[PDB]
Parts: sequence; C-alpha cells; structure tokens
Amino acid sequence: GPGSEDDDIDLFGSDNEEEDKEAAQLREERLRQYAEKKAKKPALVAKSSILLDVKPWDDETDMAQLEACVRSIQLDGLVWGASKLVPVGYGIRKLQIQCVVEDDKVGTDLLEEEITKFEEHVQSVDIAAFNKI
Repeated sequence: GPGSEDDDIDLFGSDNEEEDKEAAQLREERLRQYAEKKAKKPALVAKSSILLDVKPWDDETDMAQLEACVRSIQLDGLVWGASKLVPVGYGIRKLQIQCVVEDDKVGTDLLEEEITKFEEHVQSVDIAAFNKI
C-alpha cells in the first residue's frame, strides 16, 4: 500500500525495479533494511535486561576479548550494560555482561545465537538472571 509518499505508481526513474528472481529478493531486502535501520521510534518500548555470564575455556582465554565478542553484536536496540568478572573456580572466572534489549526489535534470540557462535572463545554461556526494565 502507501509507503514513502506513493504506493505503486511510477513517478521516479531513479529506481530501475527489474523483473528478475534476484531482483525480487533484493526488493524485499530493501524493505527489510528500512524496517530494521529505520521505523525505530523511541517511545515506551518494552525492555529486558539479561545477565549472561560469559565463561572462558582457560586462563589463557582472554577475558577482555570475551567482552569484545559480546560487544560487537550489532543490533538496533541491543544495548550493553556494565560487565563484571566473577571468580568462581580454579582458573575460571566468569564475565557477567548485562545486556539491555529493546523487546519490540531485539529478542534474546540475537544474543543467544551470537554468543553461542562465540563459543569458539567462550566455554559455555550461562544465564545469571533475567530482569525486566
């Protein structure tokens, strides 16, 4: 229907459109990018604050790069809070990272999926606690 000023009529020769299989996918990809990078209006949006603990494999595993792995997750509405190290066992100390997610954009999916891929440096990803804000 109506989107950006028009709805379906061609008044703009700046867009080539094209009727192609890959083009169709790319047309939709344009909307995905607009919905993701834009449409994010600040309002009373629900948020979750999840405390995950990033546990390293060994002392040799660097704690700062553990934090770096989590802090490089780029999603609009994925906010990082304070992180602290909690010493637990022999050698292994866990990094507790607070993440604040804007629920109407970013689900925990993004953080859960990404940090479990980061398990190349992280031994296991444990959940410390879940809080709503």
